Amino acid sequence: SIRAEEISALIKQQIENYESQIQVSDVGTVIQVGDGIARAHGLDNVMSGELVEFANGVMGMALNLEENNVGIVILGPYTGIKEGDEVRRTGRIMEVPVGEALIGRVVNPLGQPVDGLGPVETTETRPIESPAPGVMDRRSVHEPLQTGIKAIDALVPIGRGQRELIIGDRQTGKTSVAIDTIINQKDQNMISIYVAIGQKESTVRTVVETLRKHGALDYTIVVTASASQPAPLLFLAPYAGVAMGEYFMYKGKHVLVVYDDLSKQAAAYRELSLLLRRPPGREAYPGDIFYLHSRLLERAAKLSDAKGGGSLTALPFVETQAGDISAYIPTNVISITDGQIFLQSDLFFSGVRPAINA
Amino acid sequence: ALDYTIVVTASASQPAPLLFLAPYAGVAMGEYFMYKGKHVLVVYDDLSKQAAAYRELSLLLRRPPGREAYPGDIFYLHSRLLERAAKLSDAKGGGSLTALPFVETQAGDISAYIPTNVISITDGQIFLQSDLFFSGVRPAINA
Amino acid sequence: SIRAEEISALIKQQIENYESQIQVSDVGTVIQVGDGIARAHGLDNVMSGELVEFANGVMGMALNLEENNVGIVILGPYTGIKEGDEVRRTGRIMEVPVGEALIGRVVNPLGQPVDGLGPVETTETRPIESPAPGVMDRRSVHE
Amino acid sequence: NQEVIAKRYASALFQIALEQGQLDRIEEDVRAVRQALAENGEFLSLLSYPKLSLDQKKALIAEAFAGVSTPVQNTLLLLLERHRFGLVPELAEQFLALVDDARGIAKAVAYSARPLTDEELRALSDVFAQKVGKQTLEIENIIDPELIGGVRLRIGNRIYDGSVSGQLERIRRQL
Amino acid sequence: MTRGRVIQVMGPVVDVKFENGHLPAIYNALKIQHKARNENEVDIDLTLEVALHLGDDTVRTIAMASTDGLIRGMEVIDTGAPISVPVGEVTLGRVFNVLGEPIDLEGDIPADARRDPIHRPAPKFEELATEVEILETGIKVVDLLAPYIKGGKIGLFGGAGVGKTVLIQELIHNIAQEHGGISVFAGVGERTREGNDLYHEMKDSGVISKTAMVFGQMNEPPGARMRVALTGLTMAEYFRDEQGQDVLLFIDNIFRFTQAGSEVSALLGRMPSAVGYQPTLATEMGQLQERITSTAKGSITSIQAIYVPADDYTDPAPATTFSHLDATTNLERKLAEMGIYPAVDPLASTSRALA
Amino acid sequence: YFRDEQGQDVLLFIDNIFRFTQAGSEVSALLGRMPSAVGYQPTLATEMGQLQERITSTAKGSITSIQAIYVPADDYTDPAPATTFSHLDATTNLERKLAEMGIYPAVDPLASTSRALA
Amino acid sequence: YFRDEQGQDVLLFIDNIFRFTQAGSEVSALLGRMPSAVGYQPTLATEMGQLQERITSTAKGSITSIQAIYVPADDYTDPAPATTFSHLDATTNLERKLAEMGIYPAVDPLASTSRALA
Amino acid sequence: IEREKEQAMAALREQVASLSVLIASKVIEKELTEQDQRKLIEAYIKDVQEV
Ligand SMILES: Nc1ncnc2c1ncn2[C@@H]1O[C@H](COP(=O)(O)OP(=O)(O)OP(=O)(O)O)[C@@H](O)[C@H]1O
Ligand SMILES: [Mg+2]
Repeated sequence: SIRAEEISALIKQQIENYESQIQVSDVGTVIQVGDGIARAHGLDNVMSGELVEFANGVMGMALNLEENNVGIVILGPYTGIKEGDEVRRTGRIMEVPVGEALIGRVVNPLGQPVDGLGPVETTETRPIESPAPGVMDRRSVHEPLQTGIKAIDALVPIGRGQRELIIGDRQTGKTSVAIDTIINQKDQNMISIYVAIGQKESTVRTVVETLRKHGALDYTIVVTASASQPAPLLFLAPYAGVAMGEYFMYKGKHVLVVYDDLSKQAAAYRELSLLLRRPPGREAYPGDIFYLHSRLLERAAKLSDAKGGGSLTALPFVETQAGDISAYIPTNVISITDGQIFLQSDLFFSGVRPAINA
Repeated sequence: ALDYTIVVTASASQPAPLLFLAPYAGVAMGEYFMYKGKHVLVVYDDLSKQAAAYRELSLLLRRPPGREAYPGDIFYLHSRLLERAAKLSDAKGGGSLTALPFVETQAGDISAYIPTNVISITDGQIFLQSDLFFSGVRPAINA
Repeated sequence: SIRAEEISALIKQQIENYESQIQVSDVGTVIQVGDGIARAHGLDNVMSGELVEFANGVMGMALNLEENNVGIVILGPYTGIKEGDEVRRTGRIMEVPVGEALIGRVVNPLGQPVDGLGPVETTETRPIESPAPGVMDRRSVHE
Repeated sequence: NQEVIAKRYASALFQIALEQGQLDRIEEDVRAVRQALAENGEFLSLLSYPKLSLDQKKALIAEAFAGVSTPVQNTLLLLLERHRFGLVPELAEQFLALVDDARGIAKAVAYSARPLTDEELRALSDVFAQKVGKQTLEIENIIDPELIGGVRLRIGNRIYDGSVSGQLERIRRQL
Repeated sequence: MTRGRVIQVMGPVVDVKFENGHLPAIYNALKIQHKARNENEVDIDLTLEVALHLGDDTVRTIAMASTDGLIRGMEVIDTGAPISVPVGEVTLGRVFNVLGEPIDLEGDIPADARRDPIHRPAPKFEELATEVEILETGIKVVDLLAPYIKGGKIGLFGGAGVGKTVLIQELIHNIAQEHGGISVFAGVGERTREGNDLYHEMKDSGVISKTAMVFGQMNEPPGARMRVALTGLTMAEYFRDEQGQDVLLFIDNIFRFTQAGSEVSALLGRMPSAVGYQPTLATEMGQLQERITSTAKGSITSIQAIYVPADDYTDPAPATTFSHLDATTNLERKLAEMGIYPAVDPLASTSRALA
Repeated sequence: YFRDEQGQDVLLFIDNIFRFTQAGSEVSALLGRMPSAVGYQPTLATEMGQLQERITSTAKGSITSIQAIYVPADDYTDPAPATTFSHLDATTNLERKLAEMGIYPAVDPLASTSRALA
Repeated sequence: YFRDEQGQDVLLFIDNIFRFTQAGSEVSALLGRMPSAVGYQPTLATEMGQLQERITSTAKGSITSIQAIYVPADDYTDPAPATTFSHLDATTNLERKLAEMGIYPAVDPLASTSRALA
Repeated sequence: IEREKEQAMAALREQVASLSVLIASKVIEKELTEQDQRKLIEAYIKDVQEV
């Protein structure tokens, strides 16, 4: 039988022996590491969506803020991250370095230079999760986005400010249409952004080389996230592209943004949500898989004259299986984009290139 | 034929681990004569039932299930069984173990999980169609 | 999120014996009985895939080694097994009796005679989980 | 799902306190642990900190919870090494609910318009001890200016309400 | 100290607990060498690959061999690295398992040899080749109708007596003859007697002295069959990085890589993706096949067999292999009965380089 | 407000009322609910019954609601379109087979029904 | 009792043994078992065999058993009809086209098979 | 019409009845309950004791 005052004061002196040794508010320690998803004890003052930085130097995304811990999605190689590693805050919510000096560079979805031409010195950053233009913030599209392809510019015309899907099977010329419409924007006042999502990095290398041969790297930006990169970087590649495009959009200039295979982004977010043990829907894509692409593609608009008048025309790609236009991810993107351009394999293997089914 | 055979029985009233351990007792009784240089035939009547018994044990032991609630190591189970059927070299004694596993299909489909697994393990297959069995062709081997 | 080992009988003797844990290490008491599957607290030195013996003489096989219990799979009639029975580690991995004497007899997967023609007089045993002959230990099929 | 686990832990400690013969010491230690952890909430956040080793956390519990008996300290260290130290106040509530049934005492919460005398509460306990089955009964009196001119009692999960039940029963029976 | 001990064994999955701050990183190798103290124990030589961090200083691993006989409390040493697999001239003419240990009966490789890690990030954007160049094979159907690419991935559709092994073997001979490179055959999860037949065919044709063979067969756990293409690939990477030459890398039945990853995912307890495949299907296929590239100094070109299960080219494992294929060569039995050797179907075989 | 307080005829045009149930399905996994058929909330019927049984005509005023309803992956047996057939007086089922023939409006003439056709 | 004491050749009629398995699948979800393939209990083969292996002919007597089987939606591939069929030795298929013709008993001669017809 | 009369009559009745409750409580407060509180309580125990 001991007095509760004695035990209470002894617990008090044990706490105020250790109140200065520990740090919990801006510093966290990892409980679990697995499959590119950390989970860290601590970080009492972290906020939802904030960039966190591990002791390795790899960045992380704080999705969930549970009562006991913080759920961290790792934005890079997770093999250097162990239990007991220190996590510290950065103070900013999920930003990529965006500026004028990013034109002509090949960067990752975190804005870091990948082509090895040195650092990319920028002065501003824009948030990844930025709201779209409103109803009254927009304007009807009235300016031609001219591709240089006769079947597109005749039959399926694209305006400066719309969302035009380029849909088709494997090896039907989607990337060729994208590079043909990025090369044509040279003498026009257009800044291009090519986002490579889950491609082979050899093909992205040849894409950057054929953009350099035609002088297109004076106005284009390449955001690449290849197949070997983890699904968190694949998840944030098109949002990095649109956050780089919004700078020139809200400064009054016009931007083309190409998403090479958004179906790779859908499969990567499907991977990340199944590793978060979220219950899936049809074709095992989660329920958030429409909001994934609709939060992306509704951020591409034609602004009114009260907001500068700049635009953001977006060309997403969806890779279908056996020409099924009535699958789940194609009918998700068709109900988001304005038009679609269907590239048929029956015409592509018969020599009709570009194989646009009219 | 009982002068040279061994019969290992695990019936449906027996508990599921005896069903699970009957083929491993089969190879453990065959490998004795295989490594003594003799030639052994081992016959597995309905390995699909052994797969269902291991599914039962893994679900009652709360192991995480895969396709058709079979566990992740059910292909490892049948492969760890059937790869013990070998033809040894002359330094190992030259003995053999030929295996004749059986998989029972339901209304003649082989796109199910356990038939695709055991077809992908073995060195060829023999189809016994019920369409040829009904029409008079016995043995009903689809050539 | 309750654990299997949180039983007021077990928690009592671990608060009794906190400063000196009673090292059982060869004997365990059953936690849960059901469907031919027994969880048992204890058996600290039990192996995976090991033949283990209950109190009534029924054998079992230990598949899941978990953090504070053993997932024992019961190799016989389990209706006589209650909570609190002692489980005795036999010290042997699952193996069958093996020899010339098995020829012409009906055997269960444990190796016991089922004909009723008498005992099976074998000398040596071999484990049922044995590695396959390696790819340099084989020869092309020609017989 | 914490009450069913704390019931098992408290029942194990309860059987130890019965077979040892030191039930008053274990009860005083459990009350001291509950009051010390209610007065200080940062101790759970200190022992949930993962960089502290398990030997160091056992040193903190063996240093802080000194003077209490041996099975209470063994229970606290066992809850530490099983990572179930968050339910120690629930363990204290379940253990005191066990030892109140062991002594034969029951807790009740009384509401009356006026604070009753010391003899009337003993009379109510002597009436209701035969209805509940306990030998001794406890009355907790609250001022509660809502109810008028009567007493209502909630003992266990049963309410003996007769204060304002007349007016509510009347307006339910007329209309 | 970096020695912890086993807490859980459940099939091929083993949980090992270390001290705090001394856990191994993900994908490291963990060795269990145990000599039986009593008659109640089993001698154990077992190797675990770290898969997860479960918390409470524990580590969930996957096994490379059988876990039968493991005792809770048996000590586990930390190698400090992933699976170190020997590379160089000592691997040519030799047959290896997934651990980089010689299956062959001549001898073992000494401990002073260079050993490379299995898990390596793909070569950077700085290091890739800018151009697309053609891997000249000397086979007229290949060099005319379906041209191969240095750094490319090529699908073989065939097997069961059409001439896949003869085409494999002539490719090794022609590349090692003219281009000066070597080949690496990675037999991922296939029949052991067919691996024996392929070994003796490469042995008596003289082709084996210029190749390095890696076999992880069906009897091994799924955690072993998931890492066979990577441990042949890390042998090919030495010859394109330190030697700087054009290297072949054969993966017999790349579909076994996908379903072995699916089985490891089901054992690890993940929620399955569509068709029962792991959620990490596309990124495991990418982390295999983005290391098969043409860099500035060398290249790995890869001829791969694909099963196409249920004859469905829209099945997710063919649909994720095909997004990396740069050519397709189709072996037809009607041309092998006709007398045409090689039996490559001239109209069905397509290539991306034929432009 | 209009049909109750003013007693006036009201037109409701709602484009993609499927997005109501889909936005419920996106939150239901994080609300601690167990999944249901096709990944939809367990409350897929009563969340749309608290909304759609409320869009009614009364004795004060009427609401004629015209609702566009998305059909996911062109699957009319999906649980969110299948449970909203029971709420509607008249349905027009648009088909892609008729839209690809150049037939606009691509209304399936057979599967489109009404309570009025009598 | 009649088999093991009277030594008789006993009939034992089980109407719709599919219900014996689906009753087990109804109980096993509430007992706390993981669901097996097709929603059937995981212990379906053993619970079927512990019924079907007590129906044997010993040296003393015999128990033969004619068992009606309802196949749901004529799907012969779900696991509970498969494990009822794996214990069967013969089938007698009662056809409506022979009962309307006047043939009593209306056993379909071609579709009713037996293991003993050898 | 006949239903309408019967429902209005019950409703009004309920409003008067509501008023009557509110006051019943107010007036009982108004009386001096030193005598009553001891009397009531003593009766209540006795009353509880019997049921
Ligand atoms: N208009 C054209 N005329 C001639 N050749 C063309 C034309 N368009 C595309 N091609 C050729 O077709 C080949 C494949 O097209 P492309 O790679 O652009 O299709 P894809 O949809 O990007 O393929 P994947 O989906 O596999 O990335 C290219 O190598 C290109 O040379
Ligand atoms: Mg492309």
